[PDB]
Amino acid sequence: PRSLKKGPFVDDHLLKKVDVQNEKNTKQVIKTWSRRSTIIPDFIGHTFAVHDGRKHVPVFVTEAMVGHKLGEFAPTRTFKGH
Amino acid sequence: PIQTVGRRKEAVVRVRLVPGTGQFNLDGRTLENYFPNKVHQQLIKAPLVTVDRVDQFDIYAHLDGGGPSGQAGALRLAIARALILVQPEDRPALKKAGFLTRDPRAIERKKYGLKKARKAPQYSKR
Amino acid sequence: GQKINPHGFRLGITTEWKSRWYADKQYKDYVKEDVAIRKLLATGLERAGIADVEIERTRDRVRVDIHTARPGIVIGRRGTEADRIRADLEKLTGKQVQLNILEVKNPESQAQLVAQGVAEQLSNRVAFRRAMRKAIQSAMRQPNVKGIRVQCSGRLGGAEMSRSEFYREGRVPLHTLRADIDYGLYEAKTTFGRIGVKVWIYKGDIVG
Amino acid sequence: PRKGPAPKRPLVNDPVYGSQLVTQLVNKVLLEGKKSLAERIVYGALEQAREKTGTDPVVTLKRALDNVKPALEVRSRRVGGATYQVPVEVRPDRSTTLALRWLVNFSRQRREKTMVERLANEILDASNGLGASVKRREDTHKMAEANRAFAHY
Amino acid sequence: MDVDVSTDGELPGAAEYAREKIGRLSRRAHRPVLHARVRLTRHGDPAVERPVIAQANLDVNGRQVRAQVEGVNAREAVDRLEARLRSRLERIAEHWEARRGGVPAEAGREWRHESEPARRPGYFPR
Amino acid sequence: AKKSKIVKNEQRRELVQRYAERRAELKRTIRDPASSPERRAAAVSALQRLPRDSSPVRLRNRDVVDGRPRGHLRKFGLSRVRVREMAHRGELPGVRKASW
Amino acid sequence: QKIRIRLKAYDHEAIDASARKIVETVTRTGASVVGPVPLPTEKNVYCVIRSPHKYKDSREHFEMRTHKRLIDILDPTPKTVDALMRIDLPASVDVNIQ
RNA sequence: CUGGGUUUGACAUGCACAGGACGCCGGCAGAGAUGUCGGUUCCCUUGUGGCCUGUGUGCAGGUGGUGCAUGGCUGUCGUCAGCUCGUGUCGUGAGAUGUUGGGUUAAGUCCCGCAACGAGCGCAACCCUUGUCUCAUGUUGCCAGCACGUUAUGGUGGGGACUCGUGAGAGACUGCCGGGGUCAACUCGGAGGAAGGUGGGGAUGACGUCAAGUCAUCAUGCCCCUUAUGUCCAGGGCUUCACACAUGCUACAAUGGCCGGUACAAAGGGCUGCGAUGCCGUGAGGUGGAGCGAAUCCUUUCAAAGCCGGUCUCAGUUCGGAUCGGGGUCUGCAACUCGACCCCGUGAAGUCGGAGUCGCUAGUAAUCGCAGAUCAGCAACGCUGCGGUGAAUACGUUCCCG
Repeated sequence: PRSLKKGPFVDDHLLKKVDVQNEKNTKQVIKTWSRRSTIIPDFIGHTFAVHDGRKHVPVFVTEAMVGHKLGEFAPTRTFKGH
Repeated sequence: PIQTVGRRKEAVVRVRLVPGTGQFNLDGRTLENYFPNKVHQQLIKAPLVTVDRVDQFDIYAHLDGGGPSGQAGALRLAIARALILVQPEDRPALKKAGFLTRDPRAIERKKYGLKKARKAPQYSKR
Repeated sequence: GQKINPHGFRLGITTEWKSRWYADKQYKDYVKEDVAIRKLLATGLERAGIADVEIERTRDRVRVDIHTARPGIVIGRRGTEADRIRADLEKLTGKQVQLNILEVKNPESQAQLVAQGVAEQLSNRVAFRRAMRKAIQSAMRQPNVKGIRVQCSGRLGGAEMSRSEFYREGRVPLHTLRADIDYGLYEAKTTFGRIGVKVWIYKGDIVG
Repeated sequence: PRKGPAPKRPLVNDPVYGSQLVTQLVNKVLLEGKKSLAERIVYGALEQAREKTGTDPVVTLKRALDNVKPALEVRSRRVGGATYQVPVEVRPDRSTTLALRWLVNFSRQRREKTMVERLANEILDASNGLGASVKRREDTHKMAEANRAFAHY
Repeated sequence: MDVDVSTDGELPGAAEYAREKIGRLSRRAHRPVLHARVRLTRHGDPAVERPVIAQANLDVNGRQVRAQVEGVNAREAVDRLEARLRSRLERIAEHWEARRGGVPAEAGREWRHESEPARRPGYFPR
Repeated sequence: AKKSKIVKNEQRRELVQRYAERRAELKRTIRDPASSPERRAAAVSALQRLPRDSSPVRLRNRDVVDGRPRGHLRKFGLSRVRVREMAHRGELPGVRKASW
Repeated sequence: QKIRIRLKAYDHEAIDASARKIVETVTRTGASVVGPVPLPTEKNVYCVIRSPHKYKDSREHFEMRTHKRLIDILDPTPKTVDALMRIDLPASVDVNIQ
């Protein structure tokens, strides 16, 4: 994982997006493209449309998944079996 | 004084022989602190045994390169050369024993395409 | 892959390096500017037979010596060719770049010139047997040449099948290290493709 | 070996026992080039045998060798496009080699919790003629005798 | 018998046909087959009169049997490969029925390489 | 290889010398000492705003003429294919075939 | 005060020629020398694959060998110095003056 | 691959019209490409040159196709000893002879014969390294004899003595002796020598074969795309897994595991790199920077197997380490897909492996560690080298392969 001195990494785009999103206490779906951004306690209620490679899958954040990345919740490869 | 050298597969031995007792001085350590292996000691003292001049030469030696076995072999060649320098007329006895011959056996160079000098990669026909 | 390049086989024994300088930090850029110089001289001059190009460097000044069979063609009577090459060698960031144009004593005894002539004849209309025979006879007519082998391969005569042909005269001991074999390779531009011509010339041996 | 026999390696006499055969034994028990460990194992086994019997270890070791040394051994021979088990006389050097190899292996499959004790026990039982190497010599002699019909070629 | 087919490019149905045709050769082999591989390739150049190339490899109890054929389509290549493999397996048999005519016979009539040499007395017959 | 990619490698190098020389190095000096106040400084965030091409981590040692991206040698800046051909022609001073 | 004269060249005969010519000129100017003390040869080895494609098992080895000679003088009279900076040498050999 | 842009284009050079800016430096929007806004603005010299703008126009650009159109490079039979030519002779001719026969050799190597006489490419030699010695040679390398040393040692003044480093040279040539030999090649043994019979190992690969491999190092004929198969960007993929094959590493243990002490290498690398002493962590590591372009400093003064001592006592174990949970370090804009390493915990299969099959003849196999290239980091157990310890066996060509 990322070293502690650098702190968590979040892209500026969705950062400013969630800051303007929570300033008026209304949480609409946010369409995003940085799967590498960590979950911050400022996302607890916001619903992210994180990219997959083809489309965007809704991700509704909770307290449990804080500290992970938006990428773990958009599974890329699809496998159904042989 | 007299000084000769012995070389055995990357081990170099400088020997300084004086006519004292059978004290073995190898870089300030004795024959027991050094070379703690009886076979190595016998290999060391074989020229003295065949020349029967055991315990009448104080030996000072400089050791560098190689491992214990190579150092022992180079040291034995060194005492053989020193003895041939001290008393020439014993050359038959040492030479027929082979102690006057430098051993030209070195690590074979590793070759490309082979894992080792001669070991070849496993080949599957199927 | 049958035969190694004869020049590289005897690089430290008989033949000599074509570039002479020393660099420790600036080896890479020295090589870059050297290959730029060589390619620029290659494209710029093609009428006169360019046999060899030497490069010498010492700090700011750069000394380039080249051998041609027709020095007058590459040199300007008022220096026009000299002016052009000097200016476009300054453009190569060589700082002070200085040239010695030279001329080879025996054009037919030099492998590169022989290959260039054979390929030039091959390009327009000439049958390859004529070219090889003429080159071989002209080379053996020279006094110091002890043996020449000429070989070019490709779609010879515009045929659909690639072929390899070669003739030899005298002695060509490629395996002998002290023997000096002058090696020349140059590619013939034909309407049906590319024909590559190799020439080996053996002139005695040098014992150092 | 297509162009003739190859020369043999003249290995040296042992320093602390002065016999050729103990050196042959240490080279037989040698693994991965760890010669020091091999000599330690062999010397420990010889000293254990000396302690148990009370006499020289070399003499009892030689007795074990003669007890396990084979004389008739069987090799497959193809004569006239057919293969059979033909009993063949064994040269002294090969008999010694086979005896030592049998001793070392059958000691390696003993159950005395340590290689030194296994080897000492195997040499002692071969000296008294009860070891598994002695048995193996019995079976190889039995097989050589049972195929005596093919000894003519 | 199980066969794995490693085709390339475009050869629809070639894998199944090759599998079914080759798997029928197990009974012809007189020893168990440990592995069996088939490869189908096509020549890119339209100038080739027989573009499709089929290769096979069978491990007949350690004995390697292989063949290679050319055809104008997958079916013809597979069939010719089957024919060649059958011929090779016939020539490999090595069981007794396949080597009964080569074993030396009679006592003095006929000679072969492995024929039993005649026994000769020490003295000339006279 | 491809002319566009040969060129783009050079463009990265001129970008690197322009930016990584001081801009993308002072921020690293800020982040090194835990004593230095990095968190409010946003030296991480400021250095994110810089172009990716500033970072030398995006560079690629290609053959100086050929453009070959693999089998490169740092001593000569040349591909393994080109080094073999020019050494054989006696173009690199003090280079020859080996034996030992 | 003495200064170190350091030679590094890829060619043995060239650096030996320069060393002897340099001791000749400094002895002409009347200076005490130590002689061309030999130094260990530096060997840089590279291994390359012959073929452009595949065929990894076939490799070709190259080296570059650098020879070093050490020249040390004494009594640095200005005439020897002025001679030292007025020497022409083959481009292959470099000189380090310290 | 999905999506977002772009077209004389991401990049060249030439014909034109208009210029004084191109170009940067910051703001905003955007995932970015990019777009927009704010600030700075060419030197020639009167004809225009350098820059770009657009408008264009030739054109660029293709890791697009065909290695059965090719060059170049390479593998392979095979480092096997063979492949040919000139003249002559025989035959209607394809062709033969020479190149076959006897002997001999690693060898078409050589000798004797011979309708053949010679020659060329091959063999061998010339090149490198290694094993012995002589002369030269003393720093950053040695230190035997001398002095200063303080524990820290060639550390220091000094010295060529011995190594060592690198230059030159000598030395193996059946040179000599004895015996077989056609008195010929050649062969067996002995002396001398460091080395004896191409000393050991390299580099070197004949004519050709297999339309062998490579239009993806590069070049290239022909065909095809050209508002795209060119070109820019973000994300993803090349890491997907019911299986099959192949090359390796680690094991299944006592010839061993763990703990403590302790001895010996070679080779190589290092400038925006190696990085020491010290301090802080348990440990990856962090801070810090001595000295080094390096026979000097750093890679520790360099190793591990080894030796000594203690413990474990034959068990799925103090074996084995996979898998998994938690916690961290470093590189990098960024370790989710998808890095390495560290700590604690977890503790799978595995009891020496069927048919079958592989490598190796001596410093070899086996085993142990070290280094380098690529490289910000690493999937490295891979590859290329280096040294340490170091065996067994070869009766002999009937069988298998070439």
